Amino acid sequence: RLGLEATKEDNLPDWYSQVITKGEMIEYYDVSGCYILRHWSFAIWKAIRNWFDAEITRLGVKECYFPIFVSRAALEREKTHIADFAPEVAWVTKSGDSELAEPIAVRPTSETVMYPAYAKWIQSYRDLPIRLNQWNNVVRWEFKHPQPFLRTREFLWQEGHTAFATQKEADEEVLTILDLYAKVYTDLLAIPVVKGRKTEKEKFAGGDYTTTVEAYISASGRAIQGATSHHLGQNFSRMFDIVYEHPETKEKEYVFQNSWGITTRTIGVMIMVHADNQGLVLPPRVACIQVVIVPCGITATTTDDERRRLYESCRELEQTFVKAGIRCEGDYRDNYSPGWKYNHWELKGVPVRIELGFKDLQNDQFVAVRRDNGAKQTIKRAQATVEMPKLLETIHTSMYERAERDLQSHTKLTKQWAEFLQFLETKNIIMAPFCGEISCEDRIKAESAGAKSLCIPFEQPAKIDPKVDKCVHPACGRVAKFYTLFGRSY
Amino acid sequence: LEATKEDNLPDWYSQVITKGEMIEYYDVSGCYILRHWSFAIWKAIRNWFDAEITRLGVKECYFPIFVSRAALERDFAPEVAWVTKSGDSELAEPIAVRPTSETVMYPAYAKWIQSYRDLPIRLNQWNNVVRWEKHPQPFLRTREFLWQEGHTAFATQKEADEEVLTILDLYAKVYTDLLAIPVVKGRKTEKEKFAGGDYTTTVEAYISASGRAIQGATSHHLGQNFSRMFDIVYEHPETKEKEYVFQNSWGITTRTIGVMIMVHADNQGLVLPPRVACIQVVIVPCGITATTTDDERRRLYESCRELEQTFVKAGIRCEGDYRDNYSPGWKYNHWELKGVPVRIELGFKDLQNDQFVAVRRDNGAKQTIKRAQATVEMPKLLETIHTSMYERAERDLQSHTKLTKQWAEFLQFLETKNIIMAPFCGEISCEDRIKAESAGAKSLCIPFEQPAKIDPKVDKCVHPACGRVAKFYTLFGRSY
Ligand SMILES: O=C(C[C@H]1NCCC[C@@H]1O)Cn1cnc2cc(Br)c(Cl)cc2c1=O
Ligand SMILES: O=C(C[C@H]1NCCC[C@@H]1O)Cn1cnc2cc(Br)c(Cl)cc2c1=O
Ligand SMILES: [Cl-]
Ligand SMILES: [Cl-]
Ligand SMILES: [Cl-]
Ligand SMILES: [Zn+2]
Ligand SMILES: [Zn+2]
Repeated sequence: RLGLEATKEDNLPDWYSQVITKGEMIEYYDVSGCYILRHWSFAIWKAIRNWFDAEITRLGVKECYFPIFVSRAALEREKTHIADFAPEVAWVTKSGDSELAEPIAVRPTSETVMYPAYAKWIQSYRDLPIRLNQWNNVVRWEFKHPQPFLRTREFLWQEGHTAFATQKEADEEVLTILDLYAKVYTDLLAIPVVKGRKTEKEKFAGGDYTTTVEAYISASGRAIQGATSHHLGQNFSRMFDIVYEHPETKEKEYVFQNSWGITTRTIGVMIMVHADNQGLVLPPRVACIQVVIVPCGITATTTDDERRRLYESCRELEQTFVKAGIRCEGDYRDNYSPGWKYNHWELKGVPVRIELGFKDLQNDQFVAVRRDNGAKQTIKRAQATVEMPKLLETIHTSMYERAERDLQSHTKLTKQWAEFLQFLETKNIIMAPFCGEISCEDRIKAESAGAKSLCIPFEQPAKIDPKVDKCVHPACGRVAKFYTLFGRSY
Repeated sequence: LEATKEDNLPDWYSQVITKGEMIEYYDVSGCYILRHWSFAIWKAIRNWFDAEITRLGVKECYFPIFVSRAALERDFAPEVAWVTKSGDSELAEPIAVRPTSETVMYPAYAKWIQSYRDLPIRLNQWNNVVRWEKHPQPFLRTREFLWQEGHTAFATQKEADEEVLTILDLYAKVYTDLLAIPVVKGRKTEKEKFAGGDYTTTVEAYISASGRAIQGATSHHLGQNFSRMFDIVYEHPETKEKEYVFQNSWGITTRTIGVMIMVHADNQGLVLPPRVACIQVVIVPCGITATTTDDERRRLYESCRELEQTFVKAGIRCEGDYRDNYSPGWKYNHWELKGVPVRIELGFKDLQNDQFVAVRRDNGAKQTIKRAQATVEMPKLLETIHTSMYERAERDLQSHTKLTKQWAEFLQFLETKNIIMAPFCGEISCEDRIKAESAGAKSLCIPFEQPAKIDPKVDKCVHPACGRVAKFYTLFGRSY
């Protein structure tokens, strides 16, 4: 029965709403900007969270929890960014019917609370480094048009905050966290990305520099930051008097800080990239169910003893899949036809469906069907334990390389501004030589109406030969500092 | 440690949670920073329970932190935090920070249950709620706190009842098997039960320093009350009479940690139950004789590293302390304060005789183990520690639960700092009079394991103003 009524290419938003609802991944909510994560998508987040947490604790980071409320003073004292952020802050100002003396803010991030804590907690050189992480929820009252995973007012993330004695420690951590974020996207979500440094405009305002992983959703034609990992350097230490006495040098020494974060926006990217016109398509490594066994060949008058015999062999296959470490469940609901179940689990996006009927068990075998391809492969029951991991391996690769192919089909390089704007009009992203200065990024953005910097990619396409190369914008005559990636932004 | 449990309980509690690196104070009242050392106790409880209820068929989801006014108001009302402005721009309708999630998840349950085919719904959340509720205290009276709230809907009341009991069994197992704290399973009286429910089961535990009892977790049977409120119904297949589902909800909060502090922490700081301690064993290398020798520094640190490595690989959570800028005794006191179940003192004579001394945080008892037997004695040891803690608490609690049918000794026992099983009518009127004329004592639970069977030919409720035949024996005490 249930099915997608729209298509990715013609009506992307209604397609997206149909895939997150009929994929049982989201329920809408009477508070705007906020969405119910039903269990089918929360398991995606749970896999991402668990994987990344295991990584950063193996690294020596530790898990903590600061309160959801922040003082007006914690917030505004020594402002990180008066910026244009203060409007986006959710303010509690009444208990029941009693208004409170000073109002308290729901956290948008925890710098202004965790940095005073670090100032207390570091009274000597011996107390360093501090590597603390929280898995928490934040609220940003963002005046834009909201969407389930991509622009939400409350969302889950993890924020890691770190303080070291040396800048070398801090630099290397920034890159180790970025490698793990990159792994979240490629190895778990089968999504390709570009590692880079934000330009001076797009960097976190308070940081020394800001690294990032950036991805592209081509169906929409827009690019999106997938995760970031900042090097604050000494800015916040000097702000918050996070100091120790140098063991040799008698003089006060400020610590070197990093912060890094990744949000549930990841899941939205996963949809936009991998979900097709029949519904969701889950990367095998985050799917709550990797393999679903639908017992087939049950007619309106299949008998309870026949039904039970088949159900029982299905549970035995499901069990030897669990014991092989792969996440398999069987669907034994009696008020649903085999075909109804095929369509159900297709909408839900399970990498593999197993059709096992009476004719299959009589030949001691089964059929496996890929959610991405529709490709069917008959496996002898014996080879199950060895064939099914290969398959799930294969499925990931196909999902990934397909996605990367699309990304490379939507990355065009030019040194000429006209070819830049042609490429941008044709719905893709452009590596071009950029002076790096903020004014020129502004002129570029205005004059593509718009196109923002994405990152200065780590893998540069070529080294700028200064005898020739000038920044792609004709109004600045600055020689090109590097290749930068520009595109229309989310 | 500067104060003591026996004489000044509150400032002892404050010194135990501060010098234990568990809590950092915060400029919003009611709210406290869970540092990593206490957050790990929560994480152990969280993971143990989540695995259990996941094995049971419950599934994890996450609903928003915000409820807007309409969702909510469909009697606690003073205690609700209201967002009403973004920045300096006032918002049209104000939204409440969730204090519990019934008013949000139950409309969703009505929308998602379009047929009988859709049952049961078994969903759990690990989330933060705020109830702007006195004189606050870090794990016992917090305005923002962590918990898990699970909400479930079935077709029959039998499923729902049996689940209530299974979850209560799991909470008691949290308290006894993980936190080594004894508890009593029971039913709240109609006065103390969850207002919207049919009934409320509970586990209660005893803190002897205070002489007071505290509710450790709950598991409610909402019956058909909330289904009827929010129209969670299905078509009866036979005659299509709208049928209301039977609902339960259950919860457990970070109050556990506070209970575990107050039950088990002594005058030297925390002492963590082995099954929740982030570090079960900490290795302190001894005898570094301050530049008496330097090459040996790495040699000793290295033998400590292979012992820690074989403890990890044996499944024992062991970390070693190889920091050079701290006195050995400083490390002893540090890990005593933080409550690490076992300290290993390992020196040069120890490494030369192929052994180590492990000393229990609860006992102070010292026991020298040959490295050969290490992987085998150390699990036993930690098993041994848990039992001694639990039985210790058990001893204490049962030396302080008194049975009576007479109000005079009820009120004497209540002066002597313990909790009383007495015959009770069950009425709300009479419970109110009991608390008022005991100043004060509330019902705790009607225990499942009853002390003797009520003979209605004689037994009357212990309060002299109600002459009702006693409905049952219940447990009363002074409580948080
Ligand atoms: O949130 C950040 C910076 C970093 N915080 C720690 C986790 C990783 C993260 O990149 C950027 N940022 C973004 N949005 C914000 C919104 C508001 Br409102 C405020 Cl006050 C502040 C901020 C703000 O600082
Ligand atoms: O929160 C509860 C009832 C149950 N909710 C689901 C998880 C288990 C839990 O016992 C009781 N309770 C307690 N304190 C409250 C405080 C406020 Br404020 C509000 Cl609005 C409501 C409540 C409220 O309903
Ligand atoms: Cl977001
Ligand atoms: Cl930013
Ligand atoms: Cl509490
Ligand atoms: Zn330029
Ligand atoms: Zn009575």
